[PDB]
Parts: sequence; structure tokens; C-alpha cells
Amino acid sequence: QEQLVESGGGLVKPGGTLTLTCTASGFSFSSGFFMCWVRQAPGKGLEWIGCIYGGSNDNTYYANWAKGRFTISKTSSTTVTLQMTSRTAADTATYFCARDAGTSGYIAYNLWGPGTLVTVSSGQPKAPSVFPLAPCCGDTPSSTVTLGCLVKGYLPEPVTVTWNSGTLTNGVRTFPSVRQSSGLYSLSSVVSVTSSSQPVTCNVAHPATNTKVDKTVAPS
Amino acid sequence: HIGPGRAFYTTGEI
Amino acid sequence: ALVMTQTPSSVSAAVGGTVTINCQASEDIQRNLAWYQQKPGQRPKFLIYGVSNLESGVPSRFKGSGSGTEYTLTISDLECDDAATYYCQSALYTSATDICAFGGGTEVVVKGDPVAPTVLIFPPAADQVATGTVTIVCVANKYFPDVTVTWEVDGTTQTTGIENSKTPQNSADCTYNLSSTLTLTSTQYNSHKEYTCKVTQGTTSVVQSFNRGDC
Repeated sequence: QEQLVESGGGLVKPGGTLTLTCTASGFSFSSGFFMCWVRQAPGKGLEWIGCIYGGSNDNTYYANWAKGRFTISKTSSTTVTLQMTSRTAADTATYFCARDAGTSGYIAYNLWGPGTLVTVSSGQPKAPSVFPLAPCCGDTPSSTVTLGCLVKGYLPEPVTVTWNSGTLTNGVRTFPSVRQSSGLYSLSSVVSVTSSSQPVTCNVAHPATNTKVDKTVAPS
Repeated sequence: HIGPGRAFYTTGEI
Repeated sequence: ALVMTQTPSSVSAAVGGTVTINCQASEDIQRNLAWYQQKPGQRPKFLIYGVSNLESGVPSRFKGSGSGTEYTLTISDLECDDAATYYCQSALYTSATDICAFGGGTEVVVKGDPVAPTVLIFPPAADQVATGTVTIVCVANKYFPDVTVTWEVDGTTQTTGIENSKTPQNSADCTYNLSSTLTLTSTQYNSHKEYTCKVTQGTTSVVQSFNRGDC
């Protein structure tokens, strides 16, 4: 099935320049549709940037505020680029690759990627520390227990967490991150399990530092 | 029915 | 240029009820109106194109209407899976800046069965304290409506060094989850005994504690 995947987001110093890549699978850059970019600052709304035509007339069309800082190009039959120069912290956002299918001559963004996060910042990257979350050792064991991992003190976002290499998904709660005063983010992931359900292992991955941490967690 | 953009989505031009 | 304006910035209704969002266009858009649903953390989901044409898999109870300047999305038989922000989008095909304009978004909150939270407190792992800071994690799991968290160290109200974050409403039962995290220096932490998380839901409270020496 058709799928989009954005690529290239990360840290960038203010004024530095970034190039993001979008990659389509399951369909090809014909004509009759556009490839578009949309950004969304954290908690803020959807803000269109620009499109580019599928037919070989690679017509590029930008929003008023956008041209001169952003540029969209067909880097291959299957990859589209957007290149940007940061200025303000408001350039920090999630960047979405979308497809306007133009169905029946109406606007129709019927395909979206997961988006890639650009962080405008002067700060140094930092990989997270991972600590086990287990109930107090001085408690009495129950037939049922909730364990977890605290993923503390990292930059930039994101971090991803899975349990038992994605084998364990029932009863998993992974909380949205929070920015600390230091500028580093934190989040927790918890999983509820039968006290007999073997070891449980959280898998923490922080691509920006090429890090993966596995922490096997047990009670008390 | 047809939408008021069928020409634009066909050409990429306007 | 073309500006879209979604009117009620937020809105609530019960499961099985009905809610209405409106979106205002600057000019005559001639029914060129798309809707999207976005839950926090996820990409937008295409719902409707051309004021009312349902994309496949989108159930019928999403009624888009309107003409000219005023369009309406009407969600009926509301379900917890509808908890999200909805965006209108339209286009004028004459200028470079009007190929796309998004509305500002409307939050939709769904009221389900009230469920009282279960509270867990997680004392710091044995290796945290040797780093100079200690982070205590408390969770209020699977609850509706919202709760209030309160902290107490040896009986004293704590308000600093606390961050909270709430999971968005669960698609199946509308419930929230909350983590409340308390951070202190290792020296602050070793100078106290009893750490307390207090989660309040109206007239009910659940309180979990540990004593540092025992964990």
C-alpha cells in the first residue's frame, strides 16, 4: 500500500540550514496530484508551506510567508525534498509530507507520513539515562504488577520506547514528553503484567545520538 | 459531481 | 488572503450525542472543503473532501454540510474514538498562497463513564541517587474525568520540581492517564522520609506513599 516517510529532522543551530527528505512507496510521481509540506509547532495548528506538481512541469507553489526560506524539489522519481533555513524557535516543529490527490477537483490530502521533527536550538545533544520503575521493595508482592522505565534527560526529541522488542503491547502506557528547565526532555513508559509474566524489557531508542538502551525490569 | 479545481489538478498550472 | 476560521475552539458532549463545528471561509469556496481528524501524537487523518464526500472507512455519522461561506461538520453518535482536534481546509486556485489554507482547529472532548483512578508511586531506582538528582514518578492510570495531583514530603505540600503529562483520551473508554514526576537533588531527597502522591477526582482521593528507608 502507498506510504510516505519523511527524513532528516533533528537539531539545528539558529540560522543553520536543513534539508528534509520525503520518500513515497507504493505509487509513483505521475501527474494529477501534488506533493506538499505542512508544519505544526508543538501544541499549535496545521500550517501549510508548499506543494510541487507531479507531472514533469515540476511547478512549485509556496505560501506567502514561506518563499525565500523554503524550497521544494523532485530529487528523484520517488523522493521529494524541502530545504529550509532556520531563524527563530518558531521554526521548531513537526514537518509533514502530504499528497493532495485533487480528487474530483476538490482539495484532498489523502496521504500523510508520520512527520519529522526539526529542533532549532543552540544546545548540545544528549542521550537519555534510563532507570527502572518498580514498586517499593518493602511492599508485599501481588499477583499483578506494573513496571516501567524512566527515560530522563535527553535532547533532541524524539525518543521511542517499546517493550520486549515490540512483542509486549497490552497494558503499555507511554506518556508525552516534558521539557525540563535544563532544556532536556523526559518521559516514562509503564506496563502492567502478571507477576508470573517472566522478565520485561523496555527498549529505548534515541536516533539523534544513535543510541538504543535495553533495561530489563523486575519488582522490589 | 465535479469540483472547482479539476482543471488545476490536471495541469498543475493556473 | 483566504483565511479559514473554526468557531468553537473546544467542545464537549457525551457518548452517543452530537456536536457541531463550523468553519468560515473568506470568499466563495464553492464547496471545496476538506476535513481532518488529528489525535495528539499522530498524523492528521483525512475525513472528507468537497464539503461532504466521505473517504472510505470514515463512517456515515460524519455529516459535512455548507455552501458558499458557511460550512459545518456534524459528528453524531459521538464515540470516544472521536476525541481529537478537527481541521477544516480549503483552497483557492488562483494565487501561490491560496493553494492551501488550514483552519485553526477545534478540540472535541468526549464524556464517557466516570472511572476512578488507580494510583502507583515509583520510588527512585537504586542507582539514581548517586547522580545528584532523584526523580520520583507517580501515575494515575485509567480515569475519567480529569484529576488533580498533589504532593507531600513528610506532610508538607510540594509544588516545585513537579512535571505532569496526560495521555490523550483512550479511543475505547475515553479515559486519561497521568504521570506526575517530582525531582530533587540527592541531598534534598535524603533529608526526607515519606513521599506522597495524592490524586483527587472531585470528592474522591487516592493517596500512595513510600518511606525512603524502606525502599
